[PDB]
Amino acid sequence: HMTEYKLVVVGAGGVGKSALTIQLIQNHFVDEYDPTIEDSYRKQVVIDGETCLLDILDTAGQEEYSAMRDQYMRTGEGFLCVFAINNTKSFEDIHQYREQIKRVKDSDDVPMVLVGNKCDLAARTVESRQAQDLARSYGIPYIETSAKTRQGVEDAFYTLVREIRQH
Amino acid sequence: QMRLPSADVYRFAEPDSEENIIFEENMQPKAGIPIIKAGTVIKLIERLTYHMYADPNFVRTFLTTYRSFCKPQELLSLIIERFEIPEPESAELKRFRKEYIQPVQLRVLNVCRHWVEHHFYDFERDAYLLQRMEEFIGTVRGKAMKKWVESITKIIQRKKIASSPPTVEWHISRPGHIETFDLLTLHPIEIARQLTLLESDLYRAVQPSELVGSVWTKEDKEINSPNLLKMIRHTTNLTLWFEKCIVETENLEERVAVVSRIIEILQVFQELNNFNGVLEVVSAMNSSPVYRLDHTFEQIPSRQKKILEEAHELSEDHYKKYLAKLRSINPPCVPFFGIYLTNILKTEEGNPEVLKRHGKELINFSKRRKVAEITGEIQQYQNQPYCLRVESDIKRFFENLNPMGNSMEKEFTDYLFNKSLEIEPRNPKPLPRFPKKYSYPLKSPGVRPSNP
Ligand SMILES: Brc1ccc(CN2CCCC2)cc1
Ligand SMILES: Brc1ccc2cc[nH]c2c1
Repeated sequence: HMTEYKLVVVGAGGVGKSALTIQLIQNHFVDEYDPTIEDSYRKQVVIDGETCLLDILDTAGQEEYSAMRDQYMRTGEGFLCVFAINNTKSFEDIHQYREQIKRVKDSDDVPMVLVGNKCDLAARTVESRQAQDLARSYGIPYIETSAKTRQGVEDAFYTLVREIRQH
Repeated sequence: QMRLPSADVYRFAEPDSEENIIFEENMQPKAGIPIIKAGTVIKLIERLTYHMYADPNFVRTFLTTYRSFCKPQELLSLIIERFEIPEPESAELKRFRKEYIQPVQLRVLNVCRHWVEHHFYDFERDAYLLQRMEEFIGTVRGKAMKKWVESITKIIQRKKIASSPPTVEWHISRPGHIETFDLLTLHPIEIARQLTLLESDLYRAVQPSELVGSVWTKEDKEINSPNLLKMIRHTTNLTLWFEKCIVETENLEERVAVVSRIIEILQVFQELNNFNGVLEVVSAMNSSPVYRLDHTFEQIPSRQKKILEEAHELSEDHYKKYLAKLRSINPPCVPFFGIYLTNILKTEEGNPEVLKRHGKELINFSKRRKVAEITGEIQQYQNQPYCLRVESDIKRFFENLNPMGNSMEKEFTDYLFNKSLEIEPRNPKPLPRFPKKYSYPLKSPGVRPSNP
């Protein structure tokens, strides 16, 4: 049996956080997505030579069901904490998400990555140095991704798997 | 083959090509019609009012999702343009009137009828759109169309105006004694029934206008998705109320009674097909302040542990068991809305608005069909109501629940967690004891009705 990594995407709604996972799963030259099937949230990958399966939970659209976060978070081994580089409130919310993951997993050391997502051509309000300083204060990696080009997407997820393997 | 006018005098006469319309490989299952994948707005309007056949699925899909690629004002103009068929520059002319003009003209009137009947919100929100629709409908002349023109006018005016259920169960609280109503004093069967009625009505009030274009996630969500948001907030509120009930009962024996009663309410939600109610309970049990209460869980009867565990398992593996179980039941039910919300959002975000063929932009209609399929599934569970009597005082109690009070989310959430730590400290701190808070008996009347 190959290793299966249960990953959870968390972050503010309304800022295109869903693009991260959709871009990962859908083939690099395919744009036809159906979220109502198994293959839409599962992907077999080779990372550092070791083949594995990534099971990704993204509840984008369910942000108002705030009392269901703990339930959703407890399913994960690793977390992608996503904010939009054009939405400072989504960046400021990260601290709350991380603290909630730590409370749910009952651990101060939970495999986690910070992801700054460039979700449109609106102006950047969060400088890479701000996010790099925040990620450093938490002791975690920071990865920036582009929703249009797929740049950084694989690096974000693969870095998280490495964070789990090196836990 | 017929002779239609030139594209210079009539845009809908332009022939089909790879540059203006594309299809899926399959056909409509019950109708034998091709499935349009993409096309220009002109071609989508042409097929919305096609002369060869009626296409109710396409009309329904189109009218539910067109606002992402065409404005109401622009659609009305396009259909008024479609209706005004010029005669081409006798036998050929008499056939054109019976095989092209009469069918197309009747198809635009049918679209007008469906628009006003099922999507009147466009007219409520833009009184000039309605003025123009009535101006147009007033100009339509013909004995064939008088019937359809009259019916539309009747809908506009209507739209412009705007056996025995079981015996209500009572436990410690008696009818009218609203001051004593609480989790352990109201009958668990009646809590579940009255919550199912509230939650069914909330579910049934959500319209596709609140979902198409992912508008419940946008800055104007309070304007555009008010009924959906009320529904999610009721749900969130009940979860928090259950968690509050648990962690504020400091005495272990009393807290075990509280949890056991919530599991009974869950068991009745399962009987009633209230999956929203079920997941409200599962969410409270999986919350940080409750999930860690091991001394409470251990004291729960084995049958109730298994009831809860099976409910919990419905959410596992991306709602695999929940989804199978929802497909197997028949109405009335109260689905969990969250799955639909995620599916609609991801369909819209994971698919392009336009496809390009030979440098020409085609509206991606299949993306819209996929969203209309999800909204159709929501609607199929909104038709059937429950055969349950409303108890106006219990209903009002649950409507006015406010476990958070004036506190903000974090403040209340931290208070619940600190109460959890107090009542059952982290190991190796021993378990304290706490005095009883209930002056009435904790024994449940069970989940089976008291009278036949
Ligand atoms: Br009350 C209550 C306390 C604890 C839990 C979660 N447990 C995890 C393993 C068995 C159940 C649920 C309810
Ligand atoms: Br809620 C809940 C979560 C996990 C388990 C395992 C057994 N019973 C459960 C209830």
